Amino acid sequence: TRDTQLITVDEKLDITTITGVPEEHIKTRKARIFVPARNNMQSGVNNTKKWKMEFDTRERWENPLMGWASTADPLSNLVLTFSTKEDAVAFAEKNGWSYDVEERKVPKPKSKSYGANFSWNKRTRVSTK
Amino acid sequence: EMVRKCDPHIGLLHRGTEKLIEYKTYLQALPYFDRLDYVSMMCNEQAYSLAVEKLLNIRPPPRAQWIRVLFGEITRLLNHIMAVTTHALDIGAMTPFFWMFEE
Amino acid sequence: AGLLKKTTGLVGLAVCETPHERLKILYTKILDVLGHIPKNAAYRKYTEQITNEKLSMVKAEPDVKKLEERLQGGQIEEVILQAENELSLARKMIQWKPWEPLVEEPPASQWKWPI
Amino acid sequence: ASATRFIQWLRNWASGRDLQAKLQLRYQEISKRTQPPPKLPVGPSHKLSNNYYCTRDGRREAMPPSIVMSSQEKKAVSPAPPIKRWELSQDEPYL
Amino acid sequence: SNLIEVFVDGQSVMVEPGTTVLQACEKVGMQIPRFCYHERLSVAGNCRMCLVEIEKAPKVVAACAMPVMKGWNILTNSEKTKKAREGVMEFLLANHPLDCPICDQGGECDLQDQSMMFGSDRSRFLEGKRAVEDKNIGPLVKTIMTRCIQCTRCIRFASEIAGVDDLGTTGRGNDMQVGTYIEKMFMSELSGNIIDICPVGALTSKPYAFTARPWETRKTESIDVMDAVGSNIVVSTRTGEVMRILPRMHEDINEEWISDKTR
Amino acid sequence: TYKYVNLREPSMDMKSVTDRAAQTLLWTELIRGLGMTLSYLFREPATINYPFEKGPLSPRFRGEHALRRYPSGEERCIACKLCEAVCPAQAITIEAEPRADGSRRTTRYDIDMTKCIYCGFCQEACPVDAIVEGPNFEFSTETHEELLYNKEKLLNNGDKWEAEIAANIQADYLYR
Amino acid sequence: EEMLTNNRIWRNRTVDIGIVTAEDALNYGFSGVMLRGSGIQWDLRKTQPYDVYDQVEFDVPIGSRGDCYDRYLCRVEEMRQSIRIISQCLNKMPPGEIKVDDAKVSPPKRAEMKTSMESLIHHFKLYTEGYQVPPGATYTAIEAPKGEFGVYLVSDGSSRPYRCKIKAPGFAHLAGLDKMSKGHMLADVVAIIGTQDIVFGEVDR
Amino acid sequence: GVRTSPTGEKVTHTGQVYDDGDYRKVRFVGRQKEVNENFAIDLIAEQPVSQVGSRVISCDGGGGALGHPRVYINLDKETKTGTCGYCGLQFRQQHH
Amino acid sequence: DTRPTVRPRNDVAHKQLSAFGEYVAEILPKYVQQVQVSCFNELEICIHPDGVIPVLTFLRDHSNAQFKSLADLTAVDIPTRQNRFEIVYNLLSLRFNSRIRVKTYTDELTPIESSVPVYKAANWYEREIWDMFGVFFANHPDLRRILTDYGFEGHPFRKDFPLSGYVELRYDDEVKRVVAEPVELAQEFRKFDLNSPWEAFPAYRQPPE
Amino acid sequence: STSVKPIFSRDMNEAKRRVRELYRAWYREVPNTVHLFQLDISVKQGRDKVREMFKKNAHITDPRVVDLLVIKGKMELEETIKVWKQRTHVMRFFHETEAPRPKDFLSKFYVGHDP
Ligand SMILES: CCCCCCCCCCCCCCCCCC(=O)OC[C@H](COP(=O)([O-])OCC[N+](C)(C)C)OC(=O)CCCCCCCCCCCCCCCCC
Ligand SMILES: CCCCCCCCCCCCCCCCCC(=O)OC[C@H](COP(=O)(O)OCCN)OC(=O)CCCCCCCCCCCCCCCCC
Ligand code: SF4
Ligand code: SF4
Ligand code: SF4
Ligand code: SF4
Ligand code: FES
Ligand SMILES: [K+]
Ligand SMILES: [Zn+2]
Repeated sequence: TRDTQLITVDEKLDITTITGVPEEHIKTRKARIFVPARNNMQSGVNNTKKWKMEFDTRERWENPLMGWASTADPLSNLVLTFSTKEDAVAFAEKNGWSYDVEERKVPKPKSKSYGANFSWNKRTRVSTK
Repeated sequence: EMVRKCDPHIGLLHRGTEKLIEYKTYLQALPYFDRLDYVSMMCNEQAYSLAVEKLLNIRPPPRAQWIRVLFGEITRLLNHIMAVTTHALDIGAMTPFFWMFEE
Repeated sequence: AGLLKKTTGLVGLAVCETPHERLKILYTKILDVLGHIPKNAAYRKYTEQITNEKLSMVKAEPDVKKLEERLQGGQIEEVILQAENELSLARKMIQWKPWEPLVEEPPASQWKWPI
Repeated sequence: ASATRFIQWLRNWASGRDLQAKLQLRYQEISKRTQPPPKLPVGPSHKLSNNYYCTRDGRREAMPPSIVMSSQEKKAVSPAPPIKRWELSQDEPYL
Repeated sequence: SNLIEVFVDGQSVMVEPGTTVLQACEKVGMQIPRFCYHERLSVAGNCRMCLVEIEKAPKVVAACAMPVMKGWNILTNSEKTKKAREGVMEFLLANHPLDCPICDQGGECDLQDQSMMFGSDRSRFLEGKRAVEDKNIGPLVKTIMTRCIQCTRCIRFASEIAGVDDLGTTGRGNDMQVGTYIEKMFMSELSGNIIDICPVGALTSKPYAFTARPWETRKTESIDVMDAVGSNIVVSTRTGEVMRILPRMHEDINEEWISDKTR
Repeated sequence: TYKYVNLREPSMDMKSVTDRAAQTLLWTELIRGLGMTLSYLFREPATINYPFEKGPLSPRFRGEHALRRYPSGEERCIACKLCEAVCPAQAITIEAEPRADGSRRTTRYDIDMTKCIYCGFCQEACPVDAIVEGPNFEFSTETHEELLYNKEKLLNNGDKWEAEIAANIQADYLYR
Repeated sequence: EEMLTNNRIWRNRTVDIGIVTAEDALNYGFSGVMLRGSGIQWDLRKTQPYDVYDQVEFDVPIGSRGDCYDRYLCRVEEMRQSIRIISQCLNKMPPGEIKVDDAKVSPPKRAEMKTSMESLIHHFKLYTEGYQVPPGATYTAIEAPKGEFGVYLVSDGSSRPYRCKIKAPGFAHLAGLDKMSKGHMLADVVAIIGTQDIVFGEVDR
Repeated sequence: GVRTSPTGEKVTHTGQVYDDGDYRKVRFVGRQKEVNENFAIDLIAEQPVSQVGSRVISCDGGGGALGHPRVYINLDKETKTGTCGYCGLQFRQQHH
Repeated sequence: DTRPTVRPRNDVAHKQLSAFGEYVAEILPKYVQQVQVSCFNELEICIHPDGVIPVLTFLRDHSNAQFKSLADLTAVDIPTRQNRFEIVYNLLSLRFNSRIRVKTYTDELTPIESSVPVYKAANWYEREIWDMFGVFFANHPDLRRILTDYGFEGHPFRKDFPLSGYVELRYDDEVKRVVAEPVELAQEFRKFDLNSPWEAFPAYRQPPE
Repeated sequence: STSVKPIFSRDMNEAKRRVRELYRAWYREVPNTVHLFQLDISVKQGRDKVREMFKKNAHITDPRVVDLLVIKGKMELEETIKVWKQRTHVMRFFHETEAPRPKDFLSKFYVGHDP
């Protein structure tokens, strides 16, 4: 079908030598693959649906002139979005980044009952409505 | 003086507009478009606005569409004055540049 | 037949002295090349259909201006060039064999947007 | 506009036009720099009734692309009807 | 076995008896709007923002309180449902104050966001707005009760989670006021949590007041060391400075609460 | 509709051929070009006498930034940070804290005038007409550091140009 | 025109300089005056109108030689047609609002922003977060002064664009500078650059 | 109000000043420290408290659409005056 | 289509493009993987990477396509995909006053055949894709950086390339030339989390994971 | 799975030939580069730098990655031979203005927090 004369390459994919990233920011960084925690000030859950990859925080110092926050870390604002955990781990492995993976924390199903607010002999009865 | 090969090297004004736009909101990205063809500013804005409106599935009101055409054609005068007179300036004719740049 | 046009209006597109005779040649050559494509290939069925439609118009209209209004392809010199391109395309479809089944399906989520 | 009659004649003749009719320098024919205040109108959605947003919500009427074909004697067609030929201008066909 | 089939927009989902319409919609990825329902508090059913249409029924039902019945088709995006959310949001914003620039909740406010997604885009309220006097309840929680939407989350939290029956509702009708009535301090080791559950800027952090906006903070997911429980926290930083500490959900350690010392 | 710009056939009668012969030999169409530049020599030039005369501007002109006050002297800015969020260039840095009287006010309001693109989005987004772009445009400096405005510099600009700034907002706020 | 059109020195510098065939122009990606100078009848204002260009009347200039002189005549004649359109826009200007009356896309008027709760919320969100754009990718083009200017804008459902590819018409034109300069001198390449109407803000982006 | 630190440097309305040993004071040698002399905290305090007869008062900052978003201030408390969160003007209810 | 603020639909063009999409998929089943038409009437043909030259040649030369103009050619980087790159061809037909979009895919190491033989316009668009994404085009007449500086390492338009890069230039008086050093920013770019935690568009809700 | 389309080389043995061919081109070019650009380095320093660059990727075993490295290396060579690069671009391989950063744990400990 695919008449292209393919070859065989039985080694793990690795593109660290062709991505142009300096050695300092490959072997010393620590990627963090995680599903962002819900912002506790809001009840919305639309920002907890994709996996992110962020890097370890590094020093920020005050600019002597204006007091602005300065950085020497080129990857400080880098956030990558991935559809699944396996996709994120694949991207980190081929770039030569050491990574920590945190399994998604999903809310457990809860048994809600408006009627329990007015129980005859249980402590779920509320004193105010 | 015969030209055997032309090899334009560009990127001496490459600033990463397309990568910077990815860090802006759709409104924050609009002023980038005045600075692409900086002789046809309001025409670049219109192309961007037509694209976002198309994805937004909204329609600008009739009076805005007439202003945009009106300033679309004033902008075409700005660009063609720049194009023709500088084209003539590089060919040795400098007087028309001054007459039309007062327009 | 009509008077010969002095120009086509398109730079580099020379006027054709014999538009009808040249069109009959190119369409006939196309239908011969399409005979080497398998009978069920959609390219053959569609390309023969449209080629026959244009060939009939060429045979049923001696006036060039009136022929142009029927073919709806601009100047008659543009229609000849498109015949030359279609013939070149058919000669290349045989080598490519696009009528064969899909070479390879994409990965599971290749065309899924958003991600 | 302060040119003497003689200089007006000389410059009109040297160019072949009546320049005074169309001067490229502006004069009191321009608008006043102070203008009366406006009172701009309101849009079609400025209503107190029969104006629910779900009946004019453009963004929420957009849909995902409709899949025509997916790999997961019929007549031939073109992307659209062939373009109609332009007609020569009657205002000024030849420049 | 005991699961009952219900339909969300026609899609079938199998749920346990006693599951609410809101919970059934969660199993298909649809989040119903809410202001008073919290999954860790008792059901209240008084904001009406979760009203949703049930096919073949004329009255919209409260999604947070109505149990699903076998065979129901929940229409989470119908015209009747969408007009209910616009009517309720219109009532919520009628007396709400125009404090958004001066309000700490701006940018992370459920009333703001759900007003963009489910409410209308303009006002037709031509009267004067209500204004309530503030109520001091301690040095940690700032109180600006003109922004309160009478959702009673703080009342239910203080009574069920904290165990302190000091917050209530005094008044009636449009003059109903949340507070302590008497001049009292809501002092507890869990008191700071009413800032997070309050959907609006009526309850805010006093130490954090005016210092930052939500969108400019970086969220570093860390751990707490004030005690030995190990509560999971989020540390908000802004240009190299710690701005506040927020809870991070962990179902097995702290859920979405942290102690006041940790906060 | 289209038109031809250079599709014309010249006449071939002896009078038209001689007319073109006279044009070739006597440079008639070049003499005509001289006559057009001679006309300009006798027109009034369009130059203005800067700095004694200034090019016309409008109340919408977007110049140097300024922080305004209420008529009582209180700062209009209440540290909402809408300007900082909408600034395309991220030229605005803001910090805020409760003031000694409990007011929501800023402790830092910096505009890097070398990042700014003078677009006016900040004054559009300000809900209290606090940050505005004034009418000043003649504020060149001899050093880079002088273009990093802080809050004191912005309040001084507002107190300097308030008389003009207020009159320009009065002339254009109904269009906003 | 008195200075340039019939000037023999100007015609020497531009006639038969940088000839491009109609077939080559299409394949090299040219647009605008670069196509119309070779005789191709194409203009997006008439074939794919946008805004209210179908409510105005104007003529599209067409070249015959495909050289720098026909493209100069096309540009000078397009300036005349722009005045023709401006006359029609000054007379057909209608009354009404100037931005879409949907406050989840366009910000409300400042008077309403300071009086209405819904208007302040939308002003706040439209200037901090922006308006979310439904997912999807579009290619939208206009007849810009220099040619076909378009953007391939990709949205992912959020308030920030995912991808924004810009199609600068001069990028394709400049790519053709090597073909159009064949057989010419140094002074002619100076003329060919100006006929393509290149600005490097768009070519380089 | 504008006051000078012991070393002579002026203090801004935000309370900022350089310590006697801070090397950053070198930037002001041969130049001046820009300080706004109209402290807004003092000027607002000079405005009189407005007496009103209603339990609820509205402030738009004055000037209509040229002020700030209209907010409504509750004046039920007698111990303190209601203050506008936008512009700092104070209101008091007549005879409670 | 009487609603002032809503964009009217053109269902005549939607049917025509849908009909022509099937037409192409019937003629090139070896390469066509998915066809779709958007709600604003833009036809997309998604093909296998092997079909770049056959598909584009058919769309340029077939009498019922005549897409003689390559409007634009660009890449989009989607890291979560196995093939992270998405090569997009935007074609214009002057004969039929229509537009079509052809899309394929590739990764860091798999080449894609150069379309210069089909469209002379693709010469620089493929240089830009290589320069800005690192996608190699086989048999390109001359492939090299077009936008980035000489000696520039990396591909800026990849999603994992930092916004400010890794190096920056200044002038050093000791060596009397412009040098390149690791990037340090006086003010770090301030990352804003603008996404709202509430779903905006129910029509695009993806099935739960 | 594991069957991939090659770029230039079907195996490492074929790929290494292109590496050696590229090395010979760079080796013969350094004398010209040190001459045209008027660099104040020696032909030995330049050829040592070329060796340093090649040994930096001596651990690669994927032929495709090697093919891209040769492709990128040939682009670098083309930029240098045609003097598209300037003296500043050719001296960026030597980092003359970068102060030597610490390597041992103690030196890194004293100056900052980075690993
Ligand atoms: C009846 C008896 C029979 C014999 C009678 C004969 C009488 C007539 C005698 C012949 C008249 C010839 C006039 C001179 C012609 C020379 C010019 C020429 O060759 O034309 C063709 C040339 C070239 O014309 P061309 O470019 O169109 O090409 C001509 C040849 N073909 C068309 C075949 C290619 O024209 C020029 O010389 C251009 C001039 C250069 C621009 C100079 C700037 C203009 C300056 C204008 C001001 C001049 C002021 C001069 C006065 C100064 C006073 C001190
Ligand atoms: C009347 C003006 C007298 C004063 C002019 C003084 C200047 C002389 C230099 C300019 C040349 C003009 C003199 C030539 C004769 C012109 C009159 C003439 O030719 O008769 C008019 C007649 C009408 O022309 P028509 O019929 O419409 O079309 C031409 C068809 N042969 O045309 C004809 O049909 C007759 C045949 C035309 C062909 C004859 C060859 C003409 C060209 C020869 C070169 C003339 C110039 C030689 C001198 C050069 C130096 C200036
Ligand atoms: S609670 Fe929300 S809507 Fe109300 S003022 Fe505060 S930010 Fe605005
Ligand atoms: S103060 Fe907040 S949590 Fe309590 S009832 Fe009011 S809005 Fe709800
Ligand atoms: S004018 Fe524009 S770029 Fe300048 S500070 Fe204001 S928002 Fe930022
Ligand atoms: S200047 Fe205006 S928009 Fe900016 S922080 Fe102050 S009040 Fe907000
Ligand atoms: S969330 Fe159901 S009524 Fe409040
Ligand atoms: K809150
Ligand atoms: Zn006020």
